[PDB]
Amino acid sequence: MENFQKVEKIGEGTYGVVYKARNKLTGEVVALKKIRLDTETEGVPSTAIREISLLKELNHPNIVKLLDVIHTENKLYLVFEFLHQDLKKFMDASALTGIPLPLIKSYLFQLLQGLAFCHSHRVLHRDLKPQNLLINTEGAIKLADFGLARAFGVPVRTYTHEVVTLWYRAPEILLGCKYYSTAVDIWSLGCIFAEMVTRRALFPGDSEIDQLFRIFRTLGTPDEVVWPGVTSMPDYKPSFPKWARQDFSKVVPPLDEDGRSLLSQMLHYDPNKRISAKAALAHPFFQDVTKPVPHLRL
Amino acid sequence: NEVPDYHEDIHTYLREMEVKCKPKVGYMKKQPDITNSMRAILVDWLVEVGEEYKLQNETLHLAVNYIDRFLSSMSVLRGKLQLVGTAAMLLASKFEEIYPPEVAEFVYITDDTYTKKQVLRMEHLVLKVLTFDLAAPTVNQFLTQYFLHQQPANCKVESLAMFLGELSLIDADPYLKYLPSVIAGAAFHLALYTVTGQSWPESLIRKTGYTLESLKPCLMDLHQTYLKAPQHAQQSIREKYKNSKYHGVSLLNPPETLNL
Ligand SMILES: Nc1ncnc2c1ncn2[C@@H]1O[C@H](COP(=O)(O)OP(=O)(O)OP(=O)(O)O)[C@@H](O)[C@H]1O
Repeated sequence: MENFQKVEKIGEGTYGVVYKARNKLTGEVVALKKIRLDTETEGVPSTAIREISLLKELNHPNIVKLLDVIHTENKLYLVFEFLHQDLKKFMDASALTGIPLPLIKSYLFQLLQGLAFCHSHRVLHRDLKPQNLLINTEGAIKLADFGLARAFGVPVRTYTHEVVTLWYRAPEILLGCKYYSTAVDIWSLGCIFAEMVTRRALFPGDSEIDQLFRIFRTLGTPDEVVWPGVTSMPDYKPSFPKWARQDFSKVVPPLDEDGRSLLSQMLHYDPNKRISAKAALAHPFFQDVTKPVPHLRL
Repeated sequence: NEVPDYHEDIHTYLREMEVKCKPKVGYMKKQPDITNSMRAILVDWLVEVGEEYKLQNETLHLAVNYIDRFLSSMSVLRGKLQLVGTAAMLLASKFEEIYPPEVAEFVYITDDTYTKKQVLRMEHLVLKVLTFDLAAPTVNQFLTQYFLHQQPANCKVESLAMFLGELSLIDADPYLKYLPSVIAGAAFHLALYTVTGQSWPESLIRKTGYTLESLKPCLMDLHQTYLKAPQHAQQSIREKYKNSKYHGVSLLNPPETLNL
């Protein structure tokens, strides 16, 4: 740890704090996540165990790099490549002017690439929300925060203490599914795509029932023809209002006929039918993608 | 999970990692105090432990892999062999379980032969020696990949394949020399043959590149293990697989010929 110059706190965590730092010997700029260590009643936290071991297999331009782990006494530091900001602040920053459509398509494209990469290496992100996506002045966007990540070479079970923030939570999880699937990650992405496009959260629920209700009001209440099995799910209620699916033309006004198609496929109810990152990359929506640079107000 | 798009990719990646997670086939010869038998007693005990704590089968397999890897490069004295086993189980629970048992449980299950701090430090040591490379491919994982090729699914076949694969964990004795994809290929064909009388599907042949011929060597071994099972010095697995949860497959009689 002596070769690191702490520059400035850039964040907090349930098990850590993030500082920006500089390597004094190489000058490399980095993000250090510190972990205190229950060297008596816990040891290395489970989040840290999974984040480290999984992230270290995931080297991709669109995934934040874990550069080092300085494990010791009663302190654990994760050392990461460093990026300027997250999509949450960028998005806020862009309220008013809005994020240029070509930049949105670029961001979607890159996130799908990082995701497809994760998926084919059996890692589920499970916490895809604007603040967990980092960006740079060059136009790159990378997946970050693998604190809720899980390898799925063997089915991942749903647990109420490990789950995305509500707004980005898939319908199956809300309806009490037993296992997670790649689809949950594609759902979060569909929601983020719509948010960038409209400047407003897609389904900003107040609670789980409110969340499900907002999804229903927009996509329509799922029936057995749509999602064979819904009516039998653990938190499904026959009392659910029966709403109708609205025009995506009305849901996401600025998106063209192609962008609307991709979106409806990312928001598909049937998790076995929801598009995959791998497949979405094929979508005609990207047949002209480019790599614009953002105007970060750093 | 369930979106066919990545099944191949994941299988291919697992076939690669499996080769790299591999521990030293012959590390036990080069080990001073401990022996294959000491190991067998340890893994068997871990099975109990799993049972006692309701942990997944995957937590068991991982833990075993961490053990055989840690042992291919650190001399351990027989009386510390259990400290290593316990830290491996704790680590595998942290990785795999929804929420692991507390270190307290782990120190408890040792009849207190070890302290909490010894458990934690050994945890740090294992992590260092394994270099945080905990997401290892297992027999269970390959079984899962294979079950997807069942025409049609049979939960009794599955239980059996899970049984045989789990039995392989007990004997470094012959097991350490086969890839997880292989012991899995054999467990699947043996279980399937025993239960439905059918053989290693052509779809699995194309998928894995293994031919029954390829699995023969491991097949013969798994089979002899299956036959000799009721006589084995370790019984935790047989007792566990004779429960309704596992369609009591451990009581299911093994063929006396693979008719290979
Ligand atoms: N590689 C990085 N480069 C720059 N800033 C980063 C980097 N990684 C993380 N940060 C910052 O650390 C911030 C806050 O800490 P933390 O990572 O704990 O993320 P969080 O989403 O706030 O999650 P939680 O508090 O639930 O752990 C992030 O919002 C992010 O801006």
